[PDB]
Amino acid sequence: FEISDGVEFDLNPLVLAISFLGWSLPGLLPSNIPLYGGKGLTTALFAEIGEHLQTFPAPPPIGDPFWVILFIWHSGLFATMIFGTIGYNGYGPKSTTKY
Amino acid sequence: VPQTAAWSAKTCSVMVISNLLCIVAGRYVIQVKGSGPSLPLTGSFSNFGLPELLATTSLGHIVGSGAILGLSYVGLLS
Amino acid sequence: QFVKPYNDDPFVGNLATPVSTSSFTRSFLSNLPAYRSGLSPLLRGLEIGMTHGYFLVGPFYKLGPLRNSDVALISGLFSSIGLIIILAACLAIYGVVSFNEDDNTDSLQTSRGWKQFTSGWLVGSIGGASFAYILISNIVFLQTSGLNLI
Amino acid sequence: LSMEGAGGKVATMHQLLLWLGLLEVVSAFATIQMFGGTSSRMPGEFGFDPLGFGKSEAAMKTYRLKEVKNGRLAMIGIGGMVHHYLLTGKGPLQFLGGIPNYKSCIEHPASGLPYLMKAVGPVLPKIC
Amino acid sequence: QMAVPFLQPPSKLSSSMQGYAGFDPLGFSEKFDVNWLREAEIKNGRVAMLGVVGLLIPEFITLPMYSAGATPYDSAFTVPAWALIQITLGCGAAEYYMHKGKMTPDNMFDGSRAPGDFGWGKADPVMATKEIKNGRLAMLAFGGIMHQQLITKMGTFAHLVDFKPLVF
Amino acid sequence: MSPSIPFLKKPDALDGTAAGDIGFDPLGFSSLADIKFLQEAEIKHCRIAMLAAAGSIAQDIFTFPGYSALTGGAKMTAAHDKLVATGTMGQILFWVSFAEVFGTVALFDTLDGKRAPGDFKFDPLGMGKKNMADMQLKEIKNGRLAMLGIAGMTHGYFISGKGPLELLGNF
Ligand code: CLA
Ligand code: KC2
Ligand SMILES: CC1=C(C#C/C(C)=C/C=C/C(C)=C/C=C/C=C(C)/C=C/C=C(\C)C#CC2=C(C)C[C@@H](O)CC2(C)C)C(C)(C)C[C@H](O)C1
Ligand SMILES: CC1=C(C#C/C(C)=C/C=C/C(C)=C/C=C/C=C(C)/C=C/C=C(\C)C#CC2=C(C)C[C@@H](O)CC2(C)C)C(C)(C)C[C@H](O)C1
Ligand SMILES: CC1=C(C#C/C(C)=C/C=C/C(C)=C/C=C/C=C(C)/C=C/C=C(C)/C=C/C2=C(C)CCCC2(C)C)C(C)(C)C[C@H](O)C1
Ligand SMILES: CC1=CCCC(C)(C)[C@H]1/C=C/C(C)=C/C=C/C(C)=C/C=C/C=C(C)/C=C/C=C(C)/C=C/C1=C(C)CCCC1(C)C
Ligand SMILES: CC1=CCCC(C)(C)[C@H]1/C=C/C(C)=C/C=C/C(C)=C/C=C/C=C(C)/C=C/C=C(C)/C=C/C1=C(C)CCCC1(C)C
Repeated sequence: FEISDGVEFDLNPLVLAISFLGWSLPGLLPSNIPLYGGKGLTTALFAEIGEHLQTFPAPPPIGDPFWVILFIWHSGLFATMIFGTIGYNGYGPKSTTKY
Repeated sequence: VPQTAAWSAKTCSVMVISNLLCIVAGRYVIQVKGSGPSLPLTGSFSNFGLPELLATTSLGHIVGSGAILGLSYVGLLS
Repeated sequence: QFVKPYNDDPFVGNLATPVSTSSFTRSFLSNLPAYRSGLSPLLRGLEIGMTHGYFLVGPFYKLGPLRNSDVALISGLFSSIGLIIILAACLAIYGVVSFNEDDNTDSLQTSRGWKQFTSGWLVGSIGGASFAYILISNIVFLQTSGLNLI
Repeated sequence: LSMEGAGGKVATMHQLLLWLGLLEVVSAFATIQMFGGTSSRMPGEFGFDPLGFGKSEAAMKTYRLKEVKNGRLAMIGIGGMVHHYLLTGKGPLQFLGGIPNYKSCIEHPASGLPYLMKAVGPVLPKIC
Repeated sequence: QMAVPFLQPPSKLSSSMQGYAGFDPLGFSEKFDVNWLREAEIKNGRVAMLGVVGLLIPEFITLPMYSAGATPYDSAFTVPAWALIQITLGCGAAEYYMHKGKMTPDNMFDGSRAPGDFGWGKADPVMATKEIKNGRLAMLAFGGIMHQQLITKMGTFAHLVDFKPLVF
Repeated sequence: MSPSIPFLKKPDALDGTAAGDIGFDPLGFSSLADIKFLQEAEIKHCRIAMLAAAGSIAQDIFTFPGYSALTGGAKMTAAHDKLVATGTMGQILFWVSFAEVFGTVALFDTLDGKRAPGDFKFDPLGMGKKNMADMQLKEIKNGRLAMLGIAGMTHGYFISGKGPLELLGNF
């Protein structure tokens, strides 16, 4: 895989796995606030996914915690993904540039 | 409203430990040292200057205040 | 590192970037009908028109003047056919004006090549519009955009 | 298909479509390869010959001609059968039996493509 | 023999080091100073051994000047925090005096000092393996005992005479 | 060219050396992803699905003491639910994750090419020393069959509410 004309890029999915875990394991930190229920961010997202799969065709109504939980979780996940790819490719084992 | 406990041995211990932790860390993390003497210490603490001491104690006070308030919030300190 | 001169030519009005010169980009562009190798200009036009006349029926079907009527789908197909004819006319006039009669062996940049391309595009577009019309008229999920499952 | 709804018990036609559609997507890849010239597969060759009737090339040719001829005949015949059934509500063997069929026409449910019989009565004669 | 046989051997580690089983699956020794890691391991093990003993013995004997909590672990919160901060300061004095002021990775092992060697006694390889194995076991056991006392809210020996489930 | 599909051409990525390689890849996921990564994923699925199918059948036959009291007669995914509250599934998840950390390291090695996919060196009884190729082919075959088997068991349970063997006993 070439990220550009002649520049190669590893595209390791283990980076994706590690970033996902790095954001999700902290997300387990529970909160008693109504949005999370009693649970953490990742667990609340799983619970909402199941709850709104039970009612499949109908979308989670505006004001449901699902949208806020989804947005926050994916914001953090994408941030961790960017940081993880930066670390693996610039600070990793085969980087050339001193970053 | 959160709980902020009154001064106690626990608060003093938290503050002292935060200051000591930040002093040691400042030994490891402060890149440039100023130009002057050093407080009278040998070994690892052989370039500890007064400005570095003051900076580490300032950060230690910030961290101690934060930890005290947060532990009172979660109820652990109080 | 990732952005470089185009074709190692620093003075051409282009830059080699991930969007412009990545492996995925090159594979996708080289496998699209406009660039795939071996296709005749007619087959390129066939595939492209098939793909385009399909999406055309929907906007007309679901937002046209007769969209709240019982003839919405037929009206939509008809309006797609009209637009396809107009665009085929555009293609034909562009071909006759731009390409002179010299023979470059059907390279899609020739009079004959562009004539074949426009003929194939017309046929494929009308066929794709008709296929979309059939599928919409026969499948409820497409007539309701999924609001049959509600 | 009327019984194969979301709140339905049977899935006959959907099962048939599922399996034949797997077969058909694989055959689509095969015919793409044949069309591009990358593959040496010949038209209609799926490698299905358990009894080895067409192993011999001359036998393969005679059998290919027989298959295409009978396929054309069946293509005509099945269309005839379907249209006879739409007109008279009769299967092939019945329609064969009754000749003045339009006298003994049997009832038949709607096709599922009702508009295609629009002109049968207004424009066309409706001898029934 | 290698602890994890489906993973590349750790090159930094060696048999000469006490308690070498080839167990660096995640490659900490490749990213950090191995002398630092060894010294930290020995110190953590020593503190954890003393901590297991200090979690078990208070259940039986309580000092006169102090009041015992439900568990020895809770006694930490019950006792004056002046005591805890003074323990911290005494440990700091001990660290400074032991390391002769050489408390930082860049200077800690200067003078060709074996990790964990404070000059208290001579170093024997078998005794060192004993020490490190006991320290690792005591680290894990301190984790277990501390969490048992934390959750159960009962002393360890009482909880071994009862064996209630740990639930939260 | 492909043995599995006589009329389709052999997949380019599949060399035919790998266990269970009969040139079955009509859609072309081999080109999309590294073949070693896909092989590791396939073997992981094989093993977890084998355990899941054997567990479904064995849970139908017998239930460990005390687990029946906690579960309250629930079966298959219902049992999962009942036990999530207890934290049993929590222990299973924690320890499987702990194993999967070293699995992640092993997959780093595999993608680097140092390790063969699915090779954890776990042969305590040495049953695979004699005929490794035959054992690997058996693993892949039984794993595919067990993936489809657990799929069938779970979906029959979703349909009827019965268990793998209970449905066979009565419909
Ligand atoms: C073990 C010690 C300890 C403990 C137990 C706690 C515990 C706590 N701290 Mg913390 N704290 C500590 C140490 C500790 N602290 C230390 C050492 C410091 C010094 C640095 C602080 C400084 C600190 C501050 C300054 C504050 C807390 C607060 C809190 C409490 C609420 C935080 C919360 O849930 O916000 C959750 C909040 C969010 C998830 C929302 C954050 C979004 C903000 C509003 C905007 C940020 C957006 C940013 C600009 C853009 C994003 C980045 C971009 C690059 C994408 C929480 C009980 C807060 C508090 O007391 O509130 C009542 C508080 O304000 N702490
Ligand atoms: C790490 C070990 C350690 C060392 C090396 C050490 C050295 C010295 C020195 C040497 C220069 C002096 C002069 C001194 C003096 C006092 N120590 Mg101290 N001390 C250590 C440990 C503890 C603990 C655990 C406690 C404690 C206490 C007191 C009290 C309080 C008396 C009171 O109750 O009024 C006084 C006056 C107790 C306390 O603060 O109780 C509220 C208490 O529990 N100390 N201590
Ligand atoms: C390939 C293969 C194998 C195979 C095989 C198989 C399974 C082969 C199957 C072959 C079949 C099923 C052939 C069927 C042909 C039917 C025709 C020509 C029908 C014509 C109907 C007409 C004209 C009509 C009509 C009519 C009309 C219009 C209206 C009606 O009212 C009246 C009427 C009926 C007259 C085997 C197993 C040997 C193994 C080998 O190794 C591989
Ligand atoms: C690693 C290793 C070792 C090992 C090991 C181990 C523990 C190996 C374990 C292997 C296992 C558990 C293999 C399980 C295979 C299960 C299959 C194929 C299930 C098929 C189900 C089907 C077809 C079905 C079905 C069904 C469906 C769909 C619907 C139902 O209504 C009906 C029905 C039930 C019929 C040991 C410890 C020996 C050491 C050694 O040194 C190496
Ligand atoms: C299942 C289903 C349905 C269905 C259906 C089906 C299966 C419908 C099938 C329809 C078919 C097979 C129609 C065939 C028509 C063939 C014709 C007109 C041939 C003319 C040949 C000629 C003129 C040959 C001439 C010949 C030539 C060329 C050359 C010289 C010789 C000569 C004899 C002259 C529906 C529609 C009811 C809908 C329902 O919801 C679902
Ligand atoms: C870029 C991106 C990001 C997020 C994901 C996402 C998937 C949305 C993706 C975008 C995807 C897009 C833009 C997909 C659009 C797909 C389109 C327009 C597909 C069109 C398909 C066309 C089809 C079948 C046409 C079928 C036509 C047929 C038989 C015609 C047959 C016929 C012909 C040609 C002539 C004679 C008559 C007859 C026989 C009927
Ligand atoms: C109460 C109090 C008072 C004053 C100080 C402070 C405020 C900090 C506070 C003190 C807090 C303390 C002492 C906290 C210490 C926590 C500890 C020691 C926690 C320990 C956790 C242990 C854990 C996870 C162990 C997990 C180990 C695992 C899986 C091992 C796995 C395995 C490995 C590695 C190899 C062999 C096979 C096996 C067994 C599968």
